[PDB]
Amino acid sequence: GYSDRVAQLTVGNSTITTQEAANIVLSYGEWPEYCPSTDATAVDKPTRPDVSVNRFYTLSTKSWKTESTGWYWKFPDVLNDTGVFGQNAQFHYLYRSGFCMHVQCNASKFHQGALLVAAIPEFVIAASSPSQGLYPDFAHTNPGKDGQEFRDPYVLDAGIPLSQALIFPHQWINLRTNNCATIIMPYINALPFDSALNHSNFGLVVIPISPLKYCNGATTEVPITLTIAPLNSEFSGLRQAIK
Amino acid sequence: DIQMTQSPASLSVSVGETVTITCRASENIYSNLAWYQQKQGKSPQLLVYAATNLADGVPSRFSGSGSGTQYSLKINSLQSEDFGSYYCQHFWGTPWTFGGGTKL
Amino acid sequence: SAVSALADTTISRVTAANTAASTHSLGTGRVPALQAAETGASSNSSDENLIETRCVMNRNGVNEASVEHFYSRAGLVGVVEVKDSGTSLDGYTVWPIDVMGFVQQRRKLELSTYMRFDAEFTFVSNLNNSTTPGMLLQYMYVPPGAPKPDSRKSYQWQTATNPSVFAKLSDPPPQVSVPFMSPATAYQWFYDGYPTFGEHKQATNLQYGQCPNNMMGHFAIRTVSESTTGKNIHVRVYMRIKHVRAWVPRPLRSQAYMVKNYPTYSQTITNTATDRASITTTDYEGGVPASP
Amino acid sequence: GFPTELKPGTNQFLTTDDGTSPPILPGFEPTPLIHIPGEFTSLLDLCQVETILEVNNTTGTTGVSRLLIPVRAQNNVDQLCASFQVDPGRNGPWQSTMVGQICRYYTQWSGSLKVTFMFTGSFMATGKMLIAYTPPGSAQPTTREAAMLGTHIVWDFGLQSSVTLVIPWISNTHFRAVKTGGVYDYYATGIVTIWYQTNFVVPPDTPTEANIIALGAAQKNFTLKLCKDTDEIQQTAEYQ
Amino acid sequence: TINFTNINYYKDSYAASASRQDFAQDPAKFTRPVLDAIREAAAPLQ
Amino acid sequence: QVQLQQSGAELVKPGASVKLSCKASGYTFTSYYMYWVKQRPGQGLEWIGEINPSNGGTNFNEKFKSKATLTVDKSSSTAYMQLSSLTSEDSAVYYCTRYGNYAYWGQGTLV
Ligand SMILES: CCCCCCCCCCCCCCCCCC(=O)O
Repeated sequence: GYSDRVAQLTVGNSTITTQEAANIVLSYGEWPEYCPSTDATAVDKPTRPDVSVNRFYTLSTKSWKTESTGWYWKFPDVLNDTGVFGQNAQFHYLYRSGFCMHVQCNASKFHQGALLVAAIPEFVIAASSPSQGLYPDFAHTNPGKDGQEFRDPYVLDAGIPLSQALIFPHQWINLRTNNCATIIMPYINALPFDSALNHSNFGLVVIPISPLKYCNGATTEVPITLTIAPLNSEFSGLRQAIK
Repeated sequence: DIQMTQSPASLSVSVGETVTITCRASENIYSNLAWYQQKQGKSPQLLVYAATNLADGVPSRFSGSGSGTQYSLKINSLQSEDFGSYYCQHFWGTPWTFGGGTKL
Repeated sequence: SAVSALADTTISRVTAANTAASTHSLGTGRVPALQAAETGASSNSSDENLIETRCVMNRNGVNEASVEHFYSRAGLVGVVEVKDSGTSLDGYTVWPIDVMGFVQQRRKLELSTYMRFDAEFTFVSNLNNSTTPGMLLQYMYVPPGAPKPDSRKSYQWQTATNPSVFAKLSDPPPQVSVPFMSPATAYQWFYDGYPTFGEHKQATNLQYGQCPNNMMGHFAIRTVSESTTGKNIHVRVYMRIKHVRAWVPRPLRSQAYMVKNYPTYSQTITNTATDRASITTTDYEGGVPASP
Repeated sequence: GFPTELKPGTNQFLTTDDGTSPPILPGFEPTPLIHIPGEFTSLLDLCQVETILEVNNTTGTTGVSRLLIPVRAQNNVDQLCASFQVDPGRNGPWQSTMVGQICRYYTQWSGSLKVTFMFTGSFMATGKMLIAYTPPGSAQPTTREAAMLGTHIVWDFGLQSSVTLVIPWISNTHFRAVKTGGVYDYYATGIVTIWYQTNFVVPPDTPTEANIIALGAAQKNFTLKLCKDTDEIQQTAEYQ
Repeated sequence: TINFTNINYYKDSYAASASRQDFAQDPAKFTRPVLDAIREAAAPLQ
Repeated sequence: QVQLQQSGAELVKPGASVKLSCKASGYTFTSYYMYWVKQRPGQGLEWIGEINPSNGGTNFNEKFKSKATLTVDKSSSTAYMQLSSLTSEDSAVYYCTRYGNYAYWGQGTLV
């Protein structure tokens, strides 16, 4: 009835080890699955490049600071230019996949701070208006491999309260308790397949709720690393590669 | 704009007496009152925050009480250094109206 | 026969969870109160393990908290003004069907990310002075792609294929049933993406979040007239969502909405909780303590 | 001509009337229903999801700092860390919760609540907190000795960083009005006060102040009644 | 007594009234969305 | 502790503007409003306005809207107040106050 603190996530040729895990989250209780013929609409045979796309891609490292507001990624976008996934996502019009998102932030037993790591389906980013300034630019809606610093983490840059972001599949990285956060997310969409370039199925938020405090002499550079692995990646609609 | 009305505009008591200042308000400010003791020359020193929370370092002789519209600051066992001007200050909404002042 | 079906049509009460009687627990290794919120799992602690509970046969009904009962309530989704006076002598209005123009329906809907529902649209139409003279109106659903009317007389009003409701203002509100009309398997109040490919480098990124799967067309309303009536008609559209499936619950919006089809808040971020004086201040006087 | 007689209520448009209505599209077959993860059928299932309490809803504090309950090494003993009322429909910390926002769509509520406090200090930070739920009748306890007379938990900081304070359903009525204040303080649930049972003890070279993050939710016996319009967001003009 | 309700008078199923007889509740996909089941009495992280 | 270090004394000719500084320290600057209080010698305290060090939202009093401009340097953790259209009624001591759960004041600035 316990959750073991050690965990090894192995998919493809990648293996992630953690010795301070906090009970991997299975989003909405549903593992990622391939598209059943009952729910499929496209008639072309999907490609399933199992081990070449379903694997842990370490994509970005963000230095957690005391004044850090948080960062967010978009799951397909953060991989659309990386490895055989990005190539399959560019050459194919249709794509579906789940992901295993492993956020890594380790610090000493003398550092403190909690991060809210949440996977937000359909994370539409808002623009803060005091018109051109009414809609966010593409850099804020699709930040790519690098992610985007939160402007207003309180409202999730979406007008919705951060305190209720726990309604989404989430974990915490409380530095005293765990150094990683693992969210397994199935494919959520109103469509069986969708464009990996046009549509971002999930947002990947990492917001410091309790700020990083340490004392003089502690390692000041506490990084936050995002490692995500597609799961059950299907691609259909082969054509010329579009970026 | 919720304005303030400090009742005793001035007071002079001896060491040992108990003075009680009063600070009314136009509307319910919901305990959002802070009493300051500013002797001319020094900076305004916070005495009681939230109308009841005694600030750090303030002697237990001071006591803040009240709720809603009326609030009262009491100085039991009035020692020597308890002179100066005493301002209440509401921090509920937009205007942030300070008190008129009380010379003591 | 079917009398068994008609008998089992009243809403049967489903009750809340009973409380079991508990006793004191003095021991080790049994920690129902120690949790790990980092796991992303809410606490499984029960009142029977934090305190000594009594046995309560809970008979409180939990039916009204269903998604159906929450949503199957008609709310204002559209105010259409059929202007036929002054500068606007039109006698017709083509209204883009969007249920996100008013705060009450919009906030309730955005509790969900995807919703699949039928709808019962009701049209409450009257004059400025609340009066309802006998005035034949036409309420034509113009699905996306159908020719929209450009006058009170134009051929589109022949409604050979489009659904049109003809009703006088004096009649009870026209009410119809709308099915789940969408190329998708669910409506999508939040679409993190763009409808078209491209660079998306425009100064006004107006197309972000605009899923054409929700765009269900236009309600074209006119007075069946031959010239200017001289009267403006205010049609109010109420949607009663029914047969509702909701997916991916979301936070209820905390910031005041600004525009219809975009999440966008003012830089003056309002706190989701009203402020108080301090973290130790409560607004409850209570009774007089017997011995302070 | 079957003889009928129209009764009162004819021609009325009751907005909450579940009746039939003529389909606009005959023979319409909607898009096939496919499986989407995350279907919720009850708002009670959403009220049981622990969401952050905005316990630091104090004048001046802004942003994510309103979500943190500061906890630090004390120079005195038995001091009050934080207090908040546990009326889920009252203006205050519960407004930031899914339970407190779904309650405001309903007139009356019933059931046990639950606050899960997570300690976000260093591994080397130790402490013990007394978190007391004071039933109605009493104002916020002025001392810890008065608070421990009610439903309370002594929370030891350790490897399990979180603790649950089950606010039990202690009410005279089967339901409580979500509305509070005035005569509706007849339905005041009570106050939750966090006290220092022991101190917040840290070794050298360790931060002396930390944060408790409170997580408010509902229990399995939570219930909501009489759907109503919420007072959360207002509107003065149509949005486009 | 007699309940003459939930009758669809039209040939289209979506003309029927709301589906208010299939109340379901499954909070575990939101409350306990975790691979490892944690017993209440158990210390979660061990 | 929570120290607010305001700028030094100022002596400016009438019809000008001075930029008063307030270097906050001991807390997260973007987490609390910064307030400015004006006190003419002998007279009481007058509240100028607030500023949120996250979006620049400033709410002044009705008697200081066109007389005080508040900015913030989030990187420098410093707030600023540049009184425009200097006069004689604008020569006073100025403080920067953070409240949160405990009103922290600066030292003051003679202007
Ligand atoms: C005969 C008269 C019928 C009137 C026309 C009714 C057609 C209703 C359209 C379907 C309603 C639900 C879809 C709402 C989606 C729009 C949301 C949005 O993107 O803002």
